[PDB]
Amino acid sequence: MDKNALRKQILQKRMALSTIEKSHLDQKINQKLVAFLTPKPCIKTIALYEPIKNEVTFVDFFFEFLKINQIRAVYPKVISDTEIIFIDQETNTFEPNQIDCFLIPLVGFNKDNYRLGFGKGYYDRYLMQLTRQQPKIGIAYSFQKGDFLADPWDVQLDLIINDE
Ligand SMILES: Nc1ncnc2c1ncn2[C@@H]1O[C@H](COP(=O)(O)OP(=O)(O)O)[C@@H](O)[C@H]1O
Ligand SMILES: [Mg+2]
Repeated sequence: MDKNALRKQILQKRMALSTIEKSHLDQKINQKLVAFLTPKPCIKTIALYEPIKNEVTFVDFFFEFLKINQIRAVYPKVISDTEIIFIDQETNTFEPNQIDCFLIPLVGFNKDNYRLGFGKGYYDRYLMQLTRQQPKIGIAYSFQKGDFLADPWDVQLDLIINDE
């Protein structure tokens, strides 16, 4: 129930995934991503992230999809203990509303699509700046569902794409 406690739980479970099991779960999920973006050609700049503690991985055929449809990928970079910004491969910084879609990493999400991160709350602060109704999409493994209650500052997220 408690955020901190829930983090620890899920965190331990995700670090148990088999190298083969995980690669399969990631395949199902990446396929959905491609399925999600196909009928949305107005998404030309998209925010991704660099998989860290056994987070869902973006695979090769996903990056090929973006490459072939000319969809630019931007990644997060921290500047302070509270601020995060996004940049493209050539280190060019993209403002919040220059991005059309956000694939957000997470440790947990509940039934109302709220998400749980590592605590600093970078995304809660950042996502609050969006003014173009950009989809806010959490990326996760089915078992990352958890029963915690959202705090007043938590940005809700439009959807949670997982292995199902
Ligand atoms: N928009 C905001 N303005 C000021 N502080 C914020 C804002 N959003 C989040 N925070 C702070 O960031 C921290 C995020 O905590 P929490 O939501 O539990 O983390 P996480 O999103 O990583 O699971 C909280 O201490 C909260 O007060
Ligand atoms: Mg939060």
